[PDB]
Amino acid sequence: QVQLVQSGAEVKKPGASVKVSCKASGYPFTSYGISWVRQAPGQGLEWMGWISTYNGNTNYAQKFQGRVTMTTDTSTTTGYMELRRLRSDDTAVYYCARDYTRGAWFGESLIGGFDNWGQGTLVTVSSASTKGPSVFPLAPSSKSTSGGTAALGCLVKDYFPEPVTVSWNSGALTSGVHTFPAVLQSSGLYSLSSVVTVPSSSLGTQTYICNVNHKPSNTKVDKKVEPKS
Amino acid sequence: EIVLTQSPGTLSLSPGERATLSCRASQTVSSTSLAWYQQKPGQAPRLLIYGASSRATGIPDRFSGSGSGTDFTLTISRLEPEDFAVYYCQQHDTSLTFGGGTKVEIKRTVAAPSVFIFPPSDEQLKSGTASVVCLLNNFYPREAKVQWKVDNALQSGNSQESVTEQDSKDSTYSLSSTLTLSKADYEKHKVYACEVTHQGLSSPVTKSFNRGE
Ligand SMILES: COCCO[C@@H](C)CO[C@@H](C)CO[C@H](C)CO[C@H](C)CO[C@@H](C)CO[C@@H](C)CO[C@H](C)CO[C@H](C)COC[C@@H](C)N
Repeated sequence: QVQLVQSGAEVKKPGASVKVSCKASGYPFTSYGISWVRQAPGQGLEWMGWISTYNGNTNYAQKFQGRVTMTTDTSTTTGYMELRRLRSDDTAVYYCARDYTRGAWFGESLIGGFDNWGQGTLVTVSSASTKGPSVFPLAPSSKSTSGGTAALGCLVKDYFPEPVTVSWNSGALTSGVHTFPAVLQSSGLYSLSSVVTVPSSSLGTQTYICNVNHKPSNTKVDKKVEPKS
Repeated sequence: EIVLTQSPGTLSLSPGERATLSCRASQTVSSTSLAWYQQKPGQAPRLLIYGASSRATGIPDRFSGSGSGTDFTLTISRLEPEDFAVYYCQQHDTSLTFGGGTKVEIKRTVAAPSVFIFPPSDEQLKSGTASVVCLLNNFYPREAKVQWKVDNALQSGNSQESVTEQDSKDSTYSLSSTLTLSKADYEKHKVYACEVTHQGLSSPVTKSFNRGE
């Protein structure tokens, strides 16, 4: 019965704000509190605050006091979380959860935790604008031959924002493919590489091509990777 | 505040063994206010244990928590394939604080990496930028060492590396270090090599290529 559906992903500039919704249903909304937890990419969970769906009292973490403002709409059973003056390190996945650690009526300590969670809201704070990726081939040769196995890939360089999807031979070559997580360059743009190990005997006959898709920039690139000489 | 410290940051155990995850607190935490959470890769956290020792609804019997005061321990009697994830401990005795998290890794036999190197494409060279990629394919454990040497000169502060998640098939890792240089600086030197050091290698492997050949 209990479901928590959050708003879609957000991309904001530094200094702006973002409001994330948390639609609750299936339980008496004003009987449980709502807690908010964010998780930076690669880092752990970080508690943000707690709000009573009854009286509206809030208990924010000291790190976010002054920038966060949590509100609930009892008529729509929706919890909100607004974070103002966004900085680059605010880029994280923001979760909401039905709280059973503090009473929503009298603030008493409860024997429980965050039972039901939301799907999370990825908020990306960066001063970069939308840019299409430049796909460069990682051509194989004798240097990329460990026995009978050869390696070749594509370099999805300079793009914003996440994500990008890379497939090989229209998705027909999936075994032995490694699409590495994108690294955030100093220029604010992302960059990753997707490689695939193939038999060295098939470098001259077979045709290998990566299909890079970037929806924010509407960029679809089909770069053919050929062994160079 | 009450700081929760989880050790170790990564626990490498084979599927079937018993796992014990510690959660030490800076102060005495009430047993009724300590919770454990599980977060599978790419999913929201899930409440495992509440009140130090009581498990939540829909949690298998292999999960169990114990401890009081400052020392707490989450125990998995038999590690299942789906049980390999990150686990956080949480306290709400004073305010609310999560732990650092403990990633339960699949322990595998040592596997040496297959090292590959890719010269920068001429398409990228036409834009005034050269990117050299060193590929470390399928290796265990995750810890490795990649050094970029350009004409025997060690490169530092001009390369970014990325590691994949533990492969769902062979429980291995892959690394991709990208050395980025300008077209001018790239054409000033000849030999480009990345030296890979790993436990599965008796000696560090060096894959090189001379520019223009
Ligand atoms: C499925 O979603 C259900 C969401 O709740 C709906 C019923 C809508 O309720 C929302 C609008 C709640 O908004 C305010 C918080 C409600 O405040 C009104 C004034 C309180 O409601 C009165 C009619 C009765 O409320 C009881 C049912 C719940 O209140 C709990 C018990 C708080 O108890 C007070 C603090 C003390 O109670 C005295 C006790 C000794 N009998």
